[PDB]
Amino acid sequence: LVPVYIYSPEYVSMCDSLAKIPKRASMVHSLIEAYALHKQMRIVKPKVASMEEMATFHTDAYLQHLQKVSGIFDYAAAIGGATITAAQCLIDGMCKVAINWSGGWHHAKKDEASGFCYLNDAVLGILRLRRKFERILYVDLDLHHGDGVEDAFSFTSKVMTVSLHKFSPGFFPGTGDVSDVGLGKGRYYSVNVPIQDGIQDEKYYQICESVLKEVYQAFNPKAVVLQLGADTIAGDPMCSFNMTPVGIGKCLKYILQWQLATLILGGGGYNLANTARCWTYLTGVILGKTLSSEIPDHEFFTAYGPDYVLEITPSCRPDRNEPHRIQQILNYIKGNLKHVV
Ligand SMILES: N[C@H](Cc1cccc(Cl)c1)C(=O)N1CCN(C(=O)c2cc(F)ccc2F)CC1
Ligand SMILES: [K+]
Ligand SMILES: [K+]
Ligand SMILES: [Zn+2]
Repeated sequence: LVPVYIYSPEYVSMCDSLAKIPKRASMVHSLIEAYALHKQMRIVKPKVASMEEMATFHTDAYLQHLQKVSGIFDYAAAIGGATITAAQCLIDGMCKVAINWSGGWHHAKKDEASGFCYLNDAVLGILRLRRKFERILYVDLDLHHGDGVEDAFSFTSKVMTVSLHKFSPGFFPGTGDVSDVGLGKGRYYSVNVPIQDGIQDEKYYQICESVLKEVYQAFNPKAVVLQLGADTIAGDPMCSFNMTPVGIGKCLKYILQWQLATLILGGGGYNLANTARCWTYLTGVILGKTLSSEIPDHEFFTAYGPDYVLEITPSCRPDRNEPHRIQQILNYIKGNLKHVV
């Protein structure tokens, strides 16, 4: 079917006022619009999340605390609502792929905010999907460990979380080692792929394809939630991984072959123009459309200078991922997946 694109000018204007990502939502939407990708998609207005929908995960006391600390409660309800709307379109069979580039706030816990995440829209989207889909696979390709999502579903074998992230001393949130596998009946239903700085497209895709192939066979998912934070992209202030959207695009294309109901989320990404270049290219991957290298003129054309191209170039830095450590990591995951049925 035609992909669902979660959008309204009110939703974009609200997300533009977010702290460390000013005007990022407008930049992403206007680049997608400049490439005429919105014409190939079903524009769906996001509904604002009600107190009850947010309370499917968050405590009433924390939600009430969020109201008192606010305009953060309104941003939270709007983003959580946009993710719930994408899950609803998927539930209703309106589409096979539903996109909310302004979501993916993966660090937020039941009764505590963290890492700039005040509400876990991903958890809220997974819960709505569980209304029709028996098993959900959450895949997190953001530079950071999706700890809030993993923690939310740590006890259950009904939702499997897979996170590929930088895992190094003093690197936030500090969690997600290969030995972190969930608890109780959910033991071995949490997968963590610790990665070092300087990773490039080919090695990242080989790691990701290798884990997902094993995960898909052991878990047999009925729906997917995919978090695609652009903070892994070369040139990001995070200054860790050395990826391009071509590498992430391959992970995305591999997952799309499953032909399962897929909920697409954004995430981190502080180089604003590179984030928009990434998510625009990725929207082209979903639509199976190849984009012209030249950025078309639009409201934010000047932000793409001095090359004005969609392609991203890796930086001059070493790949700190030793081939023997990667195989030790993959072998340990294969050992864990022997307990997944
Ligand atoms: N993917 C995450 C969270 C996210 C998800 C969706 C959209 C956005 Cl815009 C951001 C991320 O990009 N972070 C959180 C952690 N970071 C921090 O500086 C940091 C923040 C803290 F509260 C404490 C210590 C820290 F070190 C770096 C930025
Ligand atoms: K991740
Ligand atoms: K789990
Ligand atoms: Zn991140």
